[PDB]
Amino acid sequence: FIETSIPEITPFNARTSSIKGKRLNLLVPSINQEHMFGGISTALKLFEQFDNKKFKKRIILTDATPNPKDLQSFKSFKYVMPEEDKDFALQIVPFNDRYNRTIPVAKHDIFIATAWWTAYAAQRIVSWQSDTYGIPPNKILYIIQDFEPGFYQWSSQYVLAESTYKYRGPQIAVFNSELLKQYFNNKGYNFTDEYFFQPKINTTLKNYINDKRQKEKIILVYGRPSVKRNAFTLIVEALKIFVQKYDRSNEWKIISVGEKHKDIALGKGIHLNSLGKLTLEDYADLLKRSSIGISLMISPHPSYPPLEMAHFGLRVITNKYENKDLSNWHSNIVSLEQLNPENIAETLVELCMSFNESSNMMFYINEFSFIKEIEEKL
Amino acid sequence: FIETSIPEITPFNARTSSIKGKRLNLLVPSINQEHMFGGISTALKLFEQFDNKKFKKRIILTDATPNPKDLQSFKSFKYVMPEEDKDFALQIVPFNDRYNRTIPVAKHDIFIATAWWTAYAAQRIVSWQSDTYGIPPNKILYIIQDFEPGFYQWSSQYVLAESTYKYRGPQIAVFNSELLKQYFNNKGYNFTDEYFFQPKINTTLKNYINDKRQKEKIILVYGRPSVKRNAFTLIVEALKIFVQKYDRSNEWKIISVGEKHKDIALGKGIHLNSLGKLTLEDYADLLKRSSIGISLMISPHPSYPPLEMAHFGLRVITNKYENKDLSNWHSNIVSLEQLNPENIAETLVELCMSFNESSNMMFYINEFSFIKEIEEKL
Repeated sequence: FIETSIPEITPFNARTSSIKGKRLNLLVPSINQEHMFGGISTALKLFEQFDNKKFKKRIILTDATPNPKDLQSFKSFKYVMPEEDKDFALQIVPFNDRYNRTIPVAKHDIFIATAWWTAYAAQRIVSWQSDTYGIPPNKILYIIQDFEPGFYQWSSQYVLAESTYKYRGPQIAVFNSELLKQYFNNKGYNFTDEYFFQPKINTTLKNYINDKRQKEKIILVYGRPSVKRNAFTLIVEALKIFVQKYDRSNEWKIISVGEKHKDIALGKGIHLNSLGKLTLEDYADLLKRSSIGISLMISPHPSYPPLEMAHFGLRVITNKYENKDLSNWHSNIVSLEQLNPENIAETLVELCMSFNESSNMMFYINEFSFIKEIEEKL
Repeated sequence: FIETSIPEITPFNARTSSIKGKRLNLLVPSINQEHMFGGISTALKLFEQFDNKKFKKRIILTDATPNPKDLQSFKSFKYVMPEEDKDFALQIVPFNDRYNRTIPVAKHDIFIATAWWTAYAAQRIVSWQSDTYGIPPNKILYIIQDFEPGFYQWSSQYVLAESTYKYRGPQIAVFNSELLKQYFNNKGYNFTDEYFFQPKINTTLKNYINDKRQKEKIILVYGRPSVKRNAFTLIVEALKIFVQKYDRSNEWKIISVGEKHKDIALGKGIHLNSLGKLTLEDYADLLKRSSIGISLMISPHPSYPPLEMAHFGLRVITNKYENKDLSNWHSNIVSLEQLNPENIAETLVELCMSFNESSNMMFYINEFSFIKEIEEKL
């Protein structure tokens, strides 16, 4: 088996429908609690802001089908097969097994894309829709949450994901973060309209932000082996240099949050201890007592953990990436221009020795106001 | 299992040596014939240009060890273990199996890096050398043949590859192609000095360029399933649309050169037939007979096959990538801004219907002029 075809772009065939009103269609890979992380969770929150009184609503599942357990967090929605065509106000349709099957697409069906392959499909549905109903192309809403070609080496998927940004028909970009919008602007992408939303502190975490802290000798690592953008292996190699080169490294505890993984030997009997996904209560507790953080994001997006860590009194090691430099956002953030295990280890020694106030990101504490503005354009 | 280390950056330990003169040390992944294409082949050709009368020469194999047959094109070099320290004028040392072992590194050993991990090792050796011998850092010569972070998704390997360009010690960059140089300059990378060499037609192909041409209805495809940058699966998907959409597709032969693969069914009983690696002679004969070419390169680098095809009278489909647009170089080249299977297929239809002489890249048919200037500088 050599790579022949591209699974992300399996045709997404439609048939016509009699359904009359405006209907917003959110294309998401999955709604499984299993996959209820970052992007999908944000898209759903955003989709929830659209006025139900003004738009019917359908969620189309592109990659995975839910459990009965999964559907419990969508009780108000009707679960409906694609062979069916029913005028429900709220519905969910599984469509990850698409071969020789179609989904009903109405004249005024409007599409909201998330993952690049969902936008890839939406842009082909819109053309089919235009030809079929004899109408000008409807606007697509594209919730852009990272430069998704960066999830791939230069390859077919890289250029197909980038192709979604070069689409010339009507398309509203909504960016996760201003920095990401600006990265897109600098590369010269054009959209009919552009919007962004900024990172906002978790509401549970904010309630702990003013608690008295009793700082301990803890280095807190954002550890996600499965998300390569988080540079897990680079952090681990940096920790090994730190442990060997710093003679006081035995005084320190090194802890991982994010993704549960096996504890890793770092030298001198010291381990990176994985806690994984904590409740927000427990995470807040760990942040209050932690003194140094490491959180890398190979992307123009700031990522959330460095922002959380900085507001809880941690000196936080993170990375510059092109237009992104978080060192200007908050006095607790240390940004590395040259990212190798040696510089990370050196910086960690200086920070450990520092253990022995200024914020320019007031937006982060105290959101989708532009949704009404978008409602009127769709 | 999870990765805990980064294999590309395994320590590359040195020990001192008494050897006296200047010595040029080519760091290459391997010299095996199976890998004697692309970058490594070009690095050896450049290395060959340096004066044997002025420099001792050593080749250091960082990834793979030669078979007896592989050393037959290196009869003038002595093959020596890293445990030995001999003052030969010409030698090859294997150093891919590194653990608990050292390579001898003399005071005036100068390093020539190729793959990014070889530059990453060189930059550490140089610092070690500077401290051990009490000398200012020696210049590294860096043969940069592509933007190598682009061989990875955003990841640890991505940033480590990029860190080789951000190194602040003395470093001369030698770029494969002016386009690649411009790409680097546009991203703001700094080096002590910058040189580049331009694409030159293979001399054996050149011998067939003046021959009579009997053009057939053949579409020629550069098929490299293993080289993601060549977007094989994209081409296959565009070919399947072409076959289905173009009612005259049954008139055309579609042939693949580059890497051997199974013949792929495209529809209508038409196959993409794989010829794989051909002698230069057979390739020339095919080029003289083919009328349309497809060769993709997801990289600022031009790649060679588009240029080869365009000089043999083929109408060539290729891609733009940032500062690269090959349609300005030669009238036979069509460059696609929007790269999807549909646009490729549509272009192929236009070129087929075209079946029913202007070059701005003269350098190509008329290379290391800077070697002397570098020699004086090292």
